[PDB]
Amino acid sequence: DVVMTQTPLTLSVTIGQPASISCKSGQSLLYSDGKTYLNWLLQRPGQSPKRLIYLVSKLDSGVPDRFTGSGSGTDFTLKISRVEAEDLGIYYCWQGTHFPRTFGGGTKLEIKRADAAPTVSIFPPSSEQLTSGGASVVCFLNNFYPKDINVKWKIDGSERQNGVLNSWTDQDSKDSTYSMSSTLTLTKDEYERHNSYTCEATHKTSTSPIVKSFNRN
Amino acid sequence: EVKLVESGGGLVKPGGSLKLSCAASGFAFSSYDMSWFCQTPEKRLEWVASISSGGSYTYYPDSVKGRFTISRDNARNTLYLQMNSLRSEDTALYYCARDYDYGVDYWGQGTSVTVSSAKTTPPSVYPLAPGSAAQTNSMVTLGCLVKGYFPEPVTVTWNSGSLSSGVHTFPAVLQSDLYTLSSSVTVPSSTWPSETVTCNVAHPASSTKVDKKIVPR
Repeated sequence: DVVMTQTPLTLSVTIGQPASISCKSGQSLLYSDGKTYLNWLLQRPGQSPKRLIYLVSKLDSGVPDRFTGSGSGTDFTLKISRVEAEDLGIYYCWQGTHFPRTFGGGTKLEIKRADAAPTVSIFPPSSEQLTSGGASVVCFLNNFYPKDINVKWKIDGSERQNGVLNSWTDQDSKDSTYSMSSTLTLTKDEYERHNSYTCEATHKTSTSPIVKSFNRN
Repeated sequence: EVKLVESGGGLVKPGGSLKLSCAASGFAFSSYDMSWFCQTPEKRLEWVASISSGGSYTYYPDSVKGRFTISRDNARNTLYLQMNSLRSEDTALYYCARDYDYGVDYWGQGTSVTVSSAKTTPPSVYPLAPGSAAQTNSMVTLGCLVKGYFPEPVTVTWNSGSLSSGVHTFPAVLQSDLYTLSSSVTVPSSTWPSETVTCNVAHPASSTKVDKKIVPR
């Protein structure tokens, strides 16, 4: 199968500014009929893929001409002359010249906005859940930007990475922020052998860590 | 006009069978070559199968050759994908797509397929109320932890949908071969707890709906 390589994996762009994405194929995409079947598409979060470009440079009619495609042979580029809010999502190149059809891995486009601090909240295990014999401590870190953030759990002052699971939302299409939940899961017995539980975050918006903590008594 | 609506997705055991359908409308179905593609949980896109306008020619990549059959009923404007010998690596969102303009021009909405021997299990739903120690107070954040269900999806709403803003519902994660998700909602410290806040959780696979009122600790 023909390998399709996209650069960069990630773009971060302010509204009104240009961007471009590179697609390189392992073999020439020129077919024996003289056409080059190289295609671009956008998948916005929660939506179905949308055609952007076909035959290297041909523009889908639902797409504005701030998008253009170029290239030949093995090298192609998607250019956006000025990025708008709705451009949020994952861009893919794909080839129809060689059997099987194959896709690039995708380039995720994030919209830059002004820094925003996370709102951090910590929650002890509910009474209910303790009765199952399990215990989850939940931390929400909501509406922050940029996405770069480091979240640590400390039990009686000591770091713990075991039993931690994190889940991130997609960038909000309304305010351009991210949110994440970090959940620390113990057995009830393990939970009950410690006193102090902390959710600690580091982000560029504050000169010191954001700390949210409880003792349980 | 161009509309493509897949159905038939669901949970299937490894080695089992499922038949997907795609209902087409708004265009002369029988004049176009049609294809199936899928998007994996890691957001990779892959081509699955293609069929000629008249149904005579079928094409399959090696990943599915011998296991999947694509067919169409031009009398009923409907495309099908018969899937046999299913494996866990076939878990994906399957899309039908119209082949036209030297590529693909329209994609469907997708139908979700999970291949697993794990059984359908309804969720446990636990309230997330703040620890008995507080502070901050213009706004208070509350949540529900929706733990130990399978398969996807669940839906979460707060006060039956009256609420919407201030809510974040995070993508599920896998934990002990079952899904766990969290949802936060943020409200004025005045309206809670003097006014009631309830998360409503639907898990259509187990035909289950849970309301959990959040009460103070």
